[PDB]
Amino acid sequence: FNAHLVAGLTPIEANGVLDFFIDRPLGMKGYILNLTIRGQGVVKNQGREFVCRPGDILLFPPGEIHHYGRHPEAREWYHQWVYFRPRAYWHEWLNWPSIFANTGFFRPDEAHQPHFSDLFGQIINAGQGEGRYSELLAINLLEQLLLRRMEAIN
Amino acid sequence: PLLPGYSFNAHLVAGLTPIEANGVLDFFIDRPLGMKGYILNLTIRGQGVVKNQGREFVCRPGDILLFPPGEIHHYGRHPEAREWYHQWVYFRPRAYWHEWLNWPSIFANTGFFRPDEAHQPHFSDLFGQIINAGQGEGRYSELLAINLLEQLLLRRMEAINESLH
Repeated sequence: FNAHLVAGLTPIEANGVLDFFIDRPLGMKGYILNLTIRGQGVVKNQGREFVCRPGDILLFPPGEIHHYGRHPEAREWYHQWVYFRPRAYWHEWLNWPSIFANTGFFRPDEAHQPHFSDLFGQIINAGQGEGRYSELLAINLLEQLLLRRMEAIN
Repeated sequence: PLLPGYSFNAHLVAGLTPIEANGVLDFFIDRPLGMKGYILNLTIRGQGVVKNQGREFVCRPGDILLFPPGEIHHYGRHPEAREWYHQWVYFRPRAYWHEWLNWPSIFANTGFFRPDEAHQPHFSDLFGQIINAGQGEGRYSELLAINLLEQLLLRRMEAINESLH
């Protein structure tokens, strides 16, 4: 199984078996990009909270605190994630402005939201494909997403 | 630095050559010692003739050719053709691309890839994006072009990987 990029969808339903905030103080070894597709969510970090709506991409550097879950007034919090080990030269494009601590955040303007959510959607599919070149495609597409953000931020 | 006088890009440059019969561009290009970087060439309209030591080959719309460093370049509009519009991209590959740059040759070490009738639009379309980004003035256009080129090469590996024969 993959040793570079993994992805998937976590559909949180109210009172479902997955309806609960996840918490890992020691973060993780790899990075994580989070995109909220259905409903709302909320991240936490030492008392501080942030609500993520549809079309929001959150970045979680290695070791960063992971504490988020569905928003109590949201019927659900569906989000797509991508766990990865970036390429050496990718770091410059991973310096996102953090809502707090070192948790990057990016909210595409109303006009770019469609493209980004879609590219991200392709990354998820590539990441879950069985094809021998599936992972390399997801990696490539992830890189495109990053690169697109850099130019999108002008 | 990749191509002095055309662009400032040091890694990837690209352009379009709309050769029309009897026009300013209606002439053959001859490079007996090739070029330092790689070249990918896509015919989008008309026909061309690729020559290499007494041998010829007729490239058609959708045909992508690969000319590696030092390989000989000798091509131009096919005489029986009204024109020959082709898009090209000159570049220095990233180190890990080489496994995906060893294409089947039509002769010598001149690569060749004619996509499936069903994949033609996707490759030709992706090839254009690379062109547009490779010529972009944006701070990250060259980088995006390199990314798109990497995509194209991967799509080809993936495509060959499951086609038949």
